[PDB]
Amino acid sequence: MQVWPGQAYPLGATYDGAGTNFAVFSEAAHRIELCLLHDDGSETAVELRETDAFVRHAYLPGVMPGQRYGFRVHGPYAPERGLRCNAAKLLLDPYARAVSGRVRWGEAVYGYPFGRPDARNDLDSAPDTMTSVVVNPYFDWGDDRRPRTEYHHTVIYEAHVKGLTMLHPDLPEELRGTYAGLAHPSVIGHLRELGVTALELMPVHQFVNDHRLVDAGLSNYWGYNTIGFFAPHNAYASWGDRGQQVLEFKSAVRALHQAGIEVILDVVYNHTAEGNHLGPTLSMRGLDNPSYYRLADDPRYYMDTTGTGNSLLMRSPHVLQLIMDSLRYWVTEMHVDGFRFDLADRLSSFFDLVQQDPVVSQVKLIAEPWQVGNFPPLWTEWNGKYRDCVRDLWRGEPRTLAEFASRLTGSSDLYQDDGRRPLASVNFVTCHDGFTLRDLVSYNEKRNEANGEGNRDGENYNRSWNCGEEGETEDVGITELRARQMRNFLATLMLSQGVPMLSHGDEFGRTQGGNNNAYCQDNEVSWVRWPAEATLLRFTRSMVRLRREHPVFRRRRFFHGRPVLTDIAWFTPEGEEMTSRDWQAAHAQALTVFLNGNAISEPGTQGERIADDSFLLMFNASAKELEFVVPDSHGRYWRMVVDTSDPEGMPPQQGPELAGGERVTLAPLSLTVLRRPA
Amino acid sequence: QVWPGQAYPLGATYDGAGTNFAVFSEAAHRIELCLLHDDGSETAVELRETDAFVRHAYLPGVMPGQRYGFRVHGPYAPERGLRCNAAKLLLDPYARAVSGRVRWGEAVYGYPFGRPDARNDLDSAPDTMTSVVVNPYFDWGDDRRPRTEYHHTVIYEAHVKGLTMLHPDLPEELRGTYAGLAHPSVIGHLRELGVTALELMPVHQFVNDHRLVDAGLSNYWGYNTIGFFAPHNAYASWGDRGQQVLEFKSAVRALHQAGIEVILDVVYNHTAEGNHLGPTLSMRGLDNPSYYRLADDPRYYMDTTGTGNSLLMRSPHVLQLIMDSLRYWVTEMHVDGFRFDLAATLARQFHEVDRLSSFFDLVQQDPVVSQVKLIAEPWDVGEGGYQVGNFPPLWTEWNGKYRDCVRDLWRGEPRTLAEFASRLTGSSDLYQDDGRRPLASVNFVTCHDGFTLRDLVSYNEKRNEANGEGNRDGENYNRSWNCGEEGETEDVGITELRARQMRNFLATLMLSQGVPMLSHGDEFGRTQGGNNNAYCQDNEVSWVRWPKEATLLRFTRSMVRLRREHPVFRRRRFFHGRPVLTDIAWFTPEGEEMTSRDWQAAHAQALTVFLNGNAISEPGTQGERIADDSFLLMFNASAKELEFVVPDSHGRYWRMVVDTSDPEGMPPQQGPELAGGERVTLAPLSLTVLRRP
Ligand SMILES: Nc1nc2c(ncn2[C@@H]2O[C@@H]3COP(=O)(O)O[C@H]4[C@@H](O)[C@H](n5cnc6c(=O)[nH]c(N)nc65)O[C@@H]4COP(=O)(O)O[C@H]3[C@H]2O)c(=O)[nH]1
Ligand SMILES: Nc1nc2c(ncn2[C@@H]2O[C@@H]3COP(=O)(O)O[C@H]4[C@@H](O)[C@H](n5cnc6c(=O)[nH]c(N)nc65)O[C@@H]4COP(=O)(O)O[C@H]3[C@H]2O)c(=O)[nH]1
Ligand SMILES: C[C@H]1O[C@H](O[C@H]2[C@H](O)[C@@H](O)[C@@H](O[C@H]3[C@H](O)[C@@H](O)[C@@H](O)O[C@@H]3CO)O[C@@H]2CO)[C@H](O)[C@@H](O)[C@@H]1N[C@H]1C=C(CO)[C@@H](O)[C@H](O)[C@H]1O
Ligand SMILES: C[C@H]1O[C@H](O[C@H]2[C@H](O)[C@@H](O)[C@@H](O[C@H]3[C@H](O)[C@@H](O)[C@@H](O)O[C@@H]3CO)O[C@@H]2CO)[C@H](O)[C@@H](O)[C@@H]1N[C@H]1C=C(CO)[C@@H](O)[C@H](O)[C@H]1O
Repeated sequence: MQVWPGQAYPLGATYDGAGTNFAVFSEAAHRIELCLLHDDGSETAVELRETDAFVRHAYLPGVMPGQRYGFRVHGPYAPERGLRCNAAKLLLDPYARAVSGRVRWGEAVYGYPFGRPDARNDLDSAPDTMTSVVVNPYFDWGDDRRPRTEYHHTVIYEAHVKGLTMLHPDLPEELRGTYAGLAHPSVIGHLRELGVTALELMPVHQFVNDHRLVDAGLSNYWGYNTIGFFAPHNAYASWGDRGQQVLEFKSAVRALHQAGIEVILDVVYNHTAEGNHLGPTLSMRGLDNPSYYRLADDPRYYMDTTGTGNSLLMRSPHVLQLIMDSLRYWVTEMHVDGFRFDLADRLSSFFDLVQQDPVVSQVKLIAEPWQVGNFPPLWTEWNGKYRDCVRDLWRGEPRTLAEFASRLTGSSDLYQDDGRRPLASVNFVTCHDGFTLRDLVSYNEKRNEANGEGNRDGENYNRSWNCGEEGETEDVGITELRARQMRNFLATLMLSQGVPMLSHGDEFGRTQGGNNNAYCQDNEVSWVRWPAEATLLRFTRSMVRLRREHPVFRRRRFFHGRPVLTDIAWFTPEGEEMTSRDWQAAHAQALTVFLNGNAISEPGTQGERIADDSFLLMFNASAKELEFVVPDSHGRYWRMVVDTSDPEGMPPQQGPELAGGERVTLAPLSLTVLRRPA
Repeated sequence: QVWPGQAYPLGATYDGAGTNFAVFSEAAHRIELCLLHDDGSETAVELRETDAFVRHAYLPGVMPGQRYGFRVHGPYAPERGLRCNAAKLLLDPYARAVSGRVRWGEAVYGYPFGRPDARNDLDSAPDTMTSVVVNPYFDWGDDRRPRTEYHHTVIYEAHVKGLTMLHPDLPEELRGTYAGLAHPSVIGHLRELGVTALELMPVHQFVNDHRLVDAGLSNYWGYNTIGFFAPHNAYASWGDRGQQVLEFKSAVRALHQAGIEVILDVVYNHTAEGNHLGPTLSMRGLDNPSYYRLADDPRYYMDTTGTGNSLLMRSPHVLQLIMDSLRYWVTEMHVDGFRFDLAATLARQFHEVDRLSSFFDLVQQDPVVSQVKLIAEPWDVGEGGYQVGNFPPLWTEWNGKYRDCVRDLWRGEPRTLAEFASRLTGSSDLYQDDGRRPLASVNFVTCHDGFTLRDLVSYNEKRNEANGEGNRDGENYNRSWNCGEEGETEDVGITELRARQMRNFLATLMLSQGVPMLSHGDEFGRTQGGNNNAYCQDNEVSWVRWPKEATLLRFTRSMVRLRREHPVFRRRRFFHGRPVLTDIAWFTPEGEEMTSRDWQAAHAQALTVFLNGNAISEPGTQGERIADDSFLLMFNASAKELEFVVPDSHGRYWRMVVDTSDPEGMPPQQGPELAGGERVTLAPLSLTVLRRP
C-alpha cells in the first residue's frame, strides 16, 4: 500500500483529490501509527515516519473522504512524569473536520486499569470511541456575503441548536432539533421579525456525553465538554455523521446569511472532554499530555481552574496554534461571523495572536469575563454587572438608582478609561446561565433537583422576585404583575446603551420550572415551546423596533452630559433636575431620564450628522403609584410610546399626547417612555 | 470631505474611490493626518474616530501618489518616556512607499541640540522622508513560488546595488537597482551558478546615519530600518512615489520565472531613530513607550549591542507590525523567506526566552509566515542569548560554527579534524537532539560580515581604517591565513596557493550536509582590500567587478552542479553510521579505520571520508528509494604532500572527479580512474574526491 512522505502542513487530514495528507503533532511520541478504519471493524495501520518539528506526517494516495481514521501513539506511560501515552487507544485527530459515532462507556476508553489509577490498560478503544473522518472541503457558497452588521445595529439572540427547533410545528420531524432546522424559513422568519441580527449558538463543536450524566439518566445538553474543536457536533445533524454534518452546518450558515443574520459561535477552549486523571483517553491525553494540559504540582493530576476536570496549557505553542487554526477554520471555511469565549501572563500570547490575526481580529470577539472590564479594547464583554443591577432595580434593592443610571448609559465606569465605547457592553437580563426571563419573575430560589447534584449546582444569588408566590399561580394579580415585570426587563434592555442580548424563548415566556442551570436537561424543561405569549411577542418585536429606529438608544460615544448643548439630563419624578443629594435618598426608586436626539455627535458612514427624536424615560420601581411631571415647556408636547403597565402591549399600542409640566401617574414597578420630536 | 472609515488594516489603504488611513498610538491626545502638496504646503485633517487606540478616517478622492504624514499632539515628558511632538511630520510605520531622504539638521530631532530633555519645536516636514499612498495593483500572471525543498537549496547572498552596479550588460539606468536584478544577464548568471535562492541584504527602507553622512560615508548595507513595509527608494531606478514598489515586484516576478526564490534579510530588532539623541522620524513621536524597550530611567533606551534602540518584542502592536510586515512581503511582494536577526541586550533580570516567546508563537502558527523559509542568525558565541543550535525546530540557522571550523581546518589549526567531521556531516551535535534535520544548518565560509573569500586567504588581520572607527569595527579574529604575504602579491607561488585555497573552501562547502550559502562575488574572487566590515563603503571597495571563462567561476559552477547531481551530499537524515548497511566511514590517509586515538592526535590533519550512495534511507516525494553513486573524500589539510591509499577491495575502480590542486579546475576537468589499494599523493592543502557507481 502506497505511502509517501507528504507534508507537515496543514495539520490534520487534507484531501487533495487523489489522496490525503495526514499530519499530527506530538513531541512525546516515540512512534505514531495512522490507523485506517474499515466499515467491517478491521484496521490498516501505516506509520507516520516523516517527522518535522515533532509533527509526523504521511500522504496516502487513494484515501478518500468518508474514510475513518485515528492515531496510535507509541510512547512512555509514566504518569509521575505526566506521560499517559497508550497505544491500545485509537486517538481522535484534534484537527478532525468531522467526527462520527459516540462514546460507549466501558473500560476500553480509559488509559488506566480499573483498579489502579497509575498503571496501564490494554484493551482496544477503537470500537467504543468516536472516530475522525476525512472530509471533502467543497461547498458552493454562491453569493454568500458576511453581514458585517456594526455593533450599534446589533441585537444578539442566544439560542440552542436543538432546543430552538425541537418542538417547532412547521418543520418536518427529521429537521427538528438539527442544523438544517435552523435553515428552515419559519425559524429564519421568526428571527427576522424579532429584529435579531446575530444568532449566537450554544456550543456546536463536537462534544462528549459525560459518563457521569449518562450513568444518571441525563445527558450533556448544553455541550460545554468539547472534544472536537474543528467538527460540528454530530448529534445536531440529520444528514449523517461521516462528513454530512459539515455540509449541514455550512448550509445553515448560508441560509442565515441570505437572511442577513450573523452566526456567532460559543466556543469552549478552556477544557476538553477528557476530564481529570480518572477521565477517559480519547485524544490529547494519549497524544502528548504535557504539551496540551496544565499539570498539577504532582504531574499525575490536572489543574482544574473551572470545575470541568482539566485546563488547556495556554502557553504551549501547539495549543495556541490549534485554537487559532480552529478560529480561522470556523470563520474562513464555515463562514461564521464571531465568537463568544470563556477563558476561565498566561493569556498574553493568546491575546497577541487574536489581535494581529487578519481574519480573527476582524470578526466579533465577545468574552465572558469571569475580569469585568479588563479584556483588551478590541473585546466586547458580557456585562454581568448590568444584569445584576437591572435585576436589583425591579426587585426593589434599595440603593440601585445611582448604579442603574450608569448601566443604563453604557457603564462608563467600566469601559471609558480603557478607551472603549459603550458598544463594548453586551447587556442582558437573562441568558442560558440562570433563570429564564419568566422564571426570574416567578421564583425566589432555584429548583435544580432534577440535575442530580442536590441543588448544589447553579447560581445561588439570582436577584429574583417571585412577585408574591413561589412558582405557578392562579392569582390574576400576580400573573399580571409578572407579565409587566417581564416587560420592564425587556424594555430596560432595549433602551440601554451598549449591545443587547436576548435569550431564546424569552419572547414567548419560556420556563424551565425554576431550574436555573439546565445543562443536563435535553427534554421539555429546556426546549422552546412554540406558541398571552402573543402580547409578550408583540411587545418584544416592537421594543426591538423602537431601538432599531432610534439612534439615541444605540450611540457610538458615551453621553457628554452638561458642558461647563446638553445631551442627557436626570430629573426627579416631580420634575426637578437631580442634585448629588438626590442620588443617595434611601427610597429613591424613581427617575426621569431625558435623552437629547438633537445632540448625537458621532457622524454616520459618510460623515453625515445623525439626528433623532428625543425621549423621556420614566422609571417607577417603588411599590406605590407615583405622579411624574413631564419636565418641559407647557406648550411642548410628548407622545407616550412605551407604557409597561398596559396589559395589551404599549408598544405596539400607541399612547396619548402629554404637555410639559403635566402630571402623569405611573403604576408601581412600571416604565413609560415619551417621544417629543425635536 | 472626511468619513469615519475603518481602523483596519493599518496604514493608507486605497480602494479606487479614495483612501482609508489608520494609525496606532496609545499616548496621543489628538492625531492629525497631514497631506503634503508639491509646494511644501499641507492640508491637515484630524483622525477623530478611535478604536482600541487606532485613529482612523476615510478620505474620498485621495489618490495613489499622495504624500502624507502624521502629527501627534500628546505629552512631551522624557522622564516618563513620552516623546510626542506635533512639530514633527512622522512617517506612517505602515507606509507602502517612502519618498525622499533625511536632510540632517536640528529640525529632525525632538530635542534642542543643547538640552536633551527639552522640546524642539522646529517643523520637520521640509527635512524628513514622507509616506506615499500606493496603488496595490500588479499582474503577477503565471507567477509560481518555486517552493524549493531545503535539500535542493543553494543560497546566494547579494547586495542589490553592489551586485549589478558594475555589470557591463546593463544600461546605466539599471545598474545597482531592483530593475537591474531582473536583467536576463543577471538572472542568467545566477541560473548557471546553480543558485536556487537569492538572499538580498536589507531592502526595507532605511536611513543614511547622520554620523556617516558627517564623515563622507553613508549607510551602504542598510541595517538601519525606518520603513518595514516599503522597498528602499535609493535602489529604485523608476522613482520613489510608488514606482519603487512596482520595480521590486518586477524583480521578484522575473526571478520566479527563472525558478529562483527571493529571501529577504530583515532587521526588526531596532530602528533608525537610534537612542535618545537620535532623530524623531516615526515611532518615537507616535508612541514611544509602546514601540521601544525603555531603560529603568525611561528617558533612555535599552539597546541590542550598539545599534541605539531596541523594539519592544512583548508589545502587541510591535508584534502586529512585524507579522503584518512579514505577511505583506510574502503575500503581496511574493518573497519566499526571511533571514532574521532578533539579537538584543537585556538587563540581567529579563531573559530572551520570555522576550521572544510570543514572537515565535506568532510565527509558528501563522498560515502564511510559517510556510516560507525561516532562517535565524544566532547570538554570537560569547554573549549568549539564542546560541546556534537553540532556535525552535521550525527554524533553520546560519551555522557560525561551520564557518569557524572549516576556516580553522584549512588554516591548519591544531585539533580540528574531530569538529570538522561533525560540521561536514550536518552538525549533529547542534541539531540532532532538538529533533531537527541536517538541513537546519545553513553552512557558509564567508558572508557579508567579515572577509570575502579572496580576502580570507589574503590577509591575517583586517584593514577597516576607511570605515572611520579607528579599526575598531568588525571582527578581530578572522581565522585567516594570507598564504605567505599580507595583501596582494605578484609571487606566482602564493597566487597558486590562494587560488587552490579558494577552491578548498568552495568544495568543502558544496560537499557538506546542510544548506550551502554563497557570498556574492566569491565566484569572481571579489576583494574588499582587506576591509572586513564594509557597511559604510558604497563604492568600489564593495561593488562586484564582473569579468570579461575564469577558472574559479568554472570550478564553482561545476561544484554546485556536482552537489545538485548527487543526493548523498544533501541528505534529509543524519548519517546512521556503523550499526545494522554502513552509510559513512572514516579512514586515515594510509587507509584504515579511524580509532578514537586518531581523532585527537596533534598530527591529525588529513582524512578520507566514505559516503555510501546505496545507503540513503529517506524516500523521495513519491516514496521511492533514493539512490546515488558512492564517494571518497580525501582531505589533505596538512602542509606537506601526503600519500593516500584508496580504502576499497582489490579490484574496484573509482573516478577522480574533484582535485583542487589542478589549476585549470577539476571539475569541470575530468581526472583518471584509480583502483582500491592504490597509493596517490595529494598536494599540501588540497582536496580530492573519488566517485564509484
Ligand atoms: N526531524 C527529523 N529527523 C530525522 C528523521 N529521520 C532521521 N532523522 C534523523 O536521522 C537520523 C538517523 O535516521 P535513521 O537512518 O533512519 O536511523 C534512526 C531510525 O532507524 C530509527 N528511528 C528514529 N525514529 C524513528 C521512527 O520514528 N520510526 C522508525 N521506523 N525508526 C526511527 O532509529 C535511528 C536513529 O534515530 P535518531 O536518534 O532519531 O537519529 C535520526 C534522526 O536524528 C525525520 O523523519 N525527521
Ligand atoms: N476633537 C476631538 N475631541 C476629543 C477627542 N477625544 C476626546 N475628545 C473631546 O473631549 C470630550 C471628552 O472626551 P472623553 O473623555 O474621551 O469621553 C469620550 C469618550 O470616552 C467617548 N468616545 C468618544 N469618541 C470616541 C471614539 O472615537 N472612539 C472611542 N473608542 N471612544 C470615544 O465619548 C465620550 C464623549 O466624547 P464626546 O461627546 O465627543 O466629548 C469629548 C470630545 O469633545 C479627540 O480625539 N478629538
Ligand atoms: C464537569 C462539571 O459538569 C457540570 O458543570 C456544568 C455547569 O453546571 C454548567 O453551568 C455549565 O457551565 C458552563 C457555563 O454554562 C458557560 O456559560 C461557560 O462559561 O462554561 C461553563 C463551565 O464550562 O457547564 C458545566 C458542564 O460542562 C457540573 O455542575 C459540575 O459540578 C461538574 N464538575 C464535576 C467534575 C469532577 C471532575 O471530573 C470534579 O472536578 C468536580 O468537582 C465535579 O463537581
Ligand atoms: C550604529 C552602528 O553602526 C555601525 O554598526 C554596523 C556594523 O558595523 C555592521 O557590521 C552591521 O552590523 C549588522 C550585521 O552586518 C548583520 O549581520 C546583522 O546581524 O545586524 C548587525 C547590526 O545591525 O551594521 C551596523 C550599522 O548598520 C558601527 O560599526 C557601530 O559602531 C554603530 N554603533 C554606534 C551608535 C551609537 C548610538 O547611536 C552607540 O550606541 C554605539 O556605541 C556606537 O558605536
